[PDB]
Amino acid sequence: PQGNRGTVKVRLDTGFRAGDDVLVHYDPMIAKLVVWGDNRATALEGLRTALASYHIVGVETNIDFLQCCLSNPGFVEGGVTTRFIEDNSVNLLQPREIPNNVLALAAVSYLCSQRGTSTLFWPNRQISQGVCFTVGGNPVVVRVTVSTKMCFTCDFDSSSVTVYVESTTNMPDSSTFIRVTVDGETRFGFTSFVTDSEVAVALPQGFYTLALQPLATDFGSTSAQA
Amino acid sequence: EVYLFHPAQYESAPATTRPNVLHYPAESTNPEFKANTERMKALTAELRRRVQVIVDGDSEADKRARDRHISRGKLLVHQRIEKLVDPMSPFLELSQLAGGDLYPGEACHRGGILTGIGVVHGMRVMIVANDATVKGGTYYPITVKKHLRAQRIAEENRLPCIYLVDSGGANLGMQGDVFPDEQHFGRIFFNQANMSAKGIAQIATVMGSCTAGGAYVPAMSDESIIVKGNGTIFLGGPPLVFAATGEEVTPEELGGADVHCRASGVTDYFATDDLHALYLTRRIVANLNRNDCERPCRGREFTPPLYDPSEIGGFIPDMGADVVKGFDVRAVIARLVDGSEFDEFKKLYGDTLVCGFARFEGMLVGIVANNGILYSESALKGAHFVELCSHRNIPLLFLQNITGFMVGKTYEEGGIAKNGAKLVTAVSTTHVPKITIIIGGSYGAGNYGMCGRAFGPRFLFMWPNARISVMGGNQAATVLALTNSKLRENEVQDFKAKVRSKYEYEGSCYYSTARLWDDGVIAPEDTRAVVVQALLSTLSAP
Amino acid sequence: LKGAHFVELCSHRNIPLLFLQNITGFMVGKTYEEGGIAKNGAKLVTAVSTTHVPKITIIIGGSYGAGNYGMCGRAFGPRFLFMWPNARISVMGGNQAATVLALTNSKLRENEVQDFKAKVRSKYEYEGSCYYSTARLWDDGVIAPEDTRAVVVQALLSTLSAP
Amino acid sequence: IGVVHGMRVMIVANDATVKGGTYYPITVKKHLRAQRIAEENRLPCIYLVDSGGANLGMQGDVFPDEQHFGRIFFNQANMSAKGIAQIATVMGSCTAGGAYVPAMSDESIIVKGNGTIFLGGPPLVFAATGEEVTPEELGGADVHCRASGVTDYFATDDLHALYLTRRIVANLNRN
Amino acid sequence: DCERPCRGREFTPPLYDPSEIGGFIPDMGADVVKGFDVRAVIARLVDGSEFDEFKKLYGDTLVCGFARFEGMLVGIVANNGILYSESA
Amino acid sequence: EVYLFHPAQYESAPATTRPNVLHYPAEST
Ligand SMILES: *C(=O)CCCC[C@@H]1SC[C@@H]2NC(=O)N[C@@H]21
Ligand SMILES: *C(=O)CCCC[C@@H]1SC[C@@H]2NC(=O)N[C@@H]21
Repeated sequence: PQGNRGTVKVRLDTGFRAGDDVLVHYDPMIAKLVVWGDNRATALEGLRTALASYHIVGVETNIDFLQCCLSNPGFVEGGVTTRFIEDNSVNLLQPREIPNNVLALAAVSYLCSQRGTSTLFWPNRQISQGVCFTVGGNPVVVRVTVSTKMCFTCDFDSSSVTVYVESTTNMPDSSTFIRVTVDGETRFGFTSFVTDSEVAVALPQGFYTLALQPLATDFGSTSAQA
Repeated sequence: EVYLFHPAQYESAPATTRPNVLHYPAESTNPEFKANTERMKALTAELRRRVQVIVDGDSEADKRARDRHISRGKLLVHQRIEKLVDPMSPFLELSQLAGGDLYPGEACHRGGILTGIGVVHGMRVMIVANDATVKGGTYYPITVKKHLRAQRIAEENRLPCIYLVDSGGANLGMQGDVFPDEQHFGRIFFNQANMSAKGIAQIATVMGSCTAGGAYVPAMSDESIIVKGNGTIFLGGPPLVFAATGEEVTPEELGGADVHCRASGVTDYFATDDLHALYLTRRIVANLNRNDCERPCRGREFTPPLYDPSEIGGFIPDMGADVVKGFDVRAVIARLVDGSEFDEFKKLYGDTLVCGFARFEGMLVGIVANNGILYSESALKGAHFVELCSHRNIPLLFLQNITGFMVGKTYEEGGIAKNGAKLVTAVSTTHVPKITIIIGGSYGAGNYGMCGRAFGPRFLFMWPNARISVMGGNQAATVLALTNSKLRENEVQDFKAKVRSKYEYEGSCYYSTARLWDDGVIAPEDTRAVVVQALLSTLSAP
Repeated sequence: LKGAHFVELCSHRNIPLLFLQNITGFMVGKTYEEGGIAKNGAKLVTAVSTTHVPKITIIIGGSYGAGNYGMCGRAFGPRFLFMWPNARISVMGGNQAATVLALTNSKLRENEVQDFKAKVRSKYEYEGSCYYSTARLWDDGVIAPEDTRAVVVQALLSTLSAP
Repeated sequence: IGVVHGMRVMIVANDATVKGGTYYPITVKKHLRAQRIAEENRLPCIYLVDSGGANLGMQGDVFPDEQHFGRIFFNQANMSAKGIAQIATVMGSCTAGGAYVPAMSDESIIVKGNGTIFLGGPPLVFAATGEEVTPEELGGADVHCRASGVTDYFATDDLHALYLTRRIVANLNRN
Repeated sequence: DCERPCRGREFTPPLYDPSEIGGFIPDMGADVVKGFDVRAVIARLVDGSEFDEFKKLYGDTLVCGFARFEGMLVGIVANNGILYSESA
Repeated sequence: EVYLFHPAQYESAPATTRPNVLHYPAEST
């Protein structure tokens, strides 16, 4: 959200719109986001909030790196040396953890994207589905059993997550707003964007993008001999 | 003050005042209601447990067979169904519990074959997949019967057929009941050829082996797919060729994918694995030049039932009892049709056969349900209603809970046989789709009057409490005891108990299901859903 | 291929078909499967199944396996089907069944080979006899060879009122 | 020609305030013309029946001919055979020949108080057997809706009858 | 106007430029005529360059398959060499 | 690790991975 907010002023300057393709080795900068407050701490908090709300799907970015830099104690202390990036490389390049709730919600969102108006019904059975993501190069697989009441159960190692989808709404920006009840006691709404390669969820916890397991390029390859 | 309103106001009114809305609230505090609910819950739990043990396997032999199947790079039959159909779509598996306790010493899960109606590229198709983990996929008599039933449904509904073939062939132990007859293994090829002649597409995907007669399945299909490693097609197997010519050949070099895809020309698509085979099957389905819909009208402005189906079992009494209580079938109808709306046809004439109009997800359906003993008036009413629906091309839904007709000199003199014959003729000679569900008991000629299995309904399902027999168990016991004059007074109770036990055993839902007498057992709360799917399957019929 | 072409030729002319079955399966071997024998058998089966002319079949010899299917068996809707008293119908020949079952069954010991073959041959002879088939409505009766012509004529006349 | 549930139908209603609804020759001619239009346009027919019957004063011009009172039943049967729905609502009386109108329809409605259907009226039954019966106990809604089976829908009043007629029209499986 | 009001115009143009089709076409008038793959032509004519080949390994000189032109399904039979019995 | 995807994923895939797409780039040099 750009403009004059409650306590800070946010200004975003970009040369790209939704649907544009950024070509490598030509102007790598996606955008510049400036936040003005009354004190440095307030400006940093506003920048953190604005970066948390900047949702980009399709191109890898350094939003997590910027969040790590902003939350670094050395940066928040005051002025830092030029080699600061080289000084806290291990700390700033820390991997971002993905809880099982995010995996379950992403799988449910992907399945809802697959579903049109058809009813999930198998007599005397729960419909079985599977969604494969890549987490750190690891091919994680989420097995989901879905009932006719639009209630998904996703299975992880010694873990089960129950997600009841109350309603869905297709936003004009090719995205979907989904109201869910996680387990039986956590009701909230979120926004999901499903491509052919990744699933993005804007949860109250933040913004996550999970890459689907890439398809093989030699699927059904019969080169006359082996 | 008199005639102030307009009838359209009553037509569009809240459920409290709309006059064609059935009001049957559950008496949840009634002890009989709780007992009925507990019985229905136990029956449905048993049904789900049996289906689950079929899917997951129970014995260690099943585990070993599944391990062998997986180690060959093969998908399980239900997994093949899941990955062949559209990812989030319904699948109407028909004979889930076929072959249950049918052949002693064999756990013929699903009858060795899975048949269902799926959705591929938005088109409803009939899928028939062999289960290689059941005696190597060999065809039992029940397997042939189930395959023929699937072919019959597909032909009468013009559903394209997909055969996922992995089968050793007919089992030689029971070849007398498998090979020679009209309704035997060759009828599969007869049906396949006749369906292909009628423009109904036949697709075969050879995921495994097909030997001798089974080899006709890929060859007689419009398009066929064979998997490289596991796909073999030959009329004569390696044992036969060795016993004949004294030559040793592996199945791969005899009828493998290379020979049938590069030289023989029997197969049309070369599949590297099961996933590629299913992809090629979907690609074949995609290129059937079948129009999406004859009429683009949707008509999906429907309202769900106003009462929860989950309490239907509260109204269902114990069918197996010395004296069977009666209930109003409308309480069931109120929990199955759109908005619980029901226009009754002759509310005051039949009084034991409820005939009316309703809608399932916007689809208009005529409902004929039993509500007591059939009389001449009830049979006449049913025949007239069936004729009325036939003249309007309205599909018929029969809800069977019938214990025969009314007996007596007066009723026979009034021509009850003639009126029952009128009802039977009306049911038999109609051309509209017919769906029948056994909610109670189907006994004797009354079954015939209510669109039984012999009268060609599109689908027939039984609730777990249902019983089907030539006559009721108590009626059978009483009549057999009275007729048998040889029986001594000292041996009356034992004889009645024995005949009652036999009729209970042979009339149960599972006994009927294992013999393909119905198209599966479904829970009452799922009934509406099932009906909808069945109705949709009939939309492509001519 | 010849049978399929002939059946098509008769179907195009509304000429009724008469099948005389004495069949012991197809030719086995790598060369014959590579040549597409299954495809040609399928062509014959399709031609027999999809024709509309009246069909009458008589089992004069043996009807074994898929060859039966190619020769208008019971499953392919002939108007009438009769068997001679010497006829045998089975999924496979008795000698063929004995040999194949003995070769496949590796559990069977060498000491118990002749008894197993004799038992399976006796079972196939019993279940393949004309009377066994007739008692189960697998055919429309057993007729003597010398009456065959007469029977055919009657059957043909019965089809003259067909639409 | 009216519109019920968005479908065009042909409505034929007797006027009981014109000589008790008795059929003049012009009445028969107009009824036949309505039936002809409905049949050639495949419009479902709704007959709101309240008529004493053919008037005996001009029976020569009403009863016997091709284009006479029996042609109504001929047209009704032939339209029913062609799939064109015939609906009858007995708001009043139908005597003798008119009694065929509810009986030959695909679906029929009779109003409780005022609906009576009989081939022979109370005067005829008294002149024949010497018995006195009221029209209600002879051919009322109860006898024809609970025992006889001639009628299919029991209507409490005119408004309920019209509602049931609309319900019948709603369930014609016409695209 | 139309027997069926369905449109079905959700098609994708060919992924390769037709303007280079001539690059694949050899000189037909020559002492020895070179051979080319007709699929390279098909890829520049059908929707999304998609083509479901019917018997990819049997004919090998007659390419038979399914494709779409602006959403209209069409069966394509193209020559790819000398006709044999298998190709016919 | 074996049979992880669904065939519809390959059906709706970019041109690089969609298996029924003919790939005949021009050898312009
Ligand atoms: C005892 O169980 C036998 C009583 C008779 C059973 C009744 S008679 C009327 C119904 N018709 C029929 O066939 N059985 C029912
Ligand atoms: C011994 O009886 C077995 C020899 C093989 C029988 C032959 S091989 C060729 C024919 N086809 C067939 O099925 N059986 C016959």
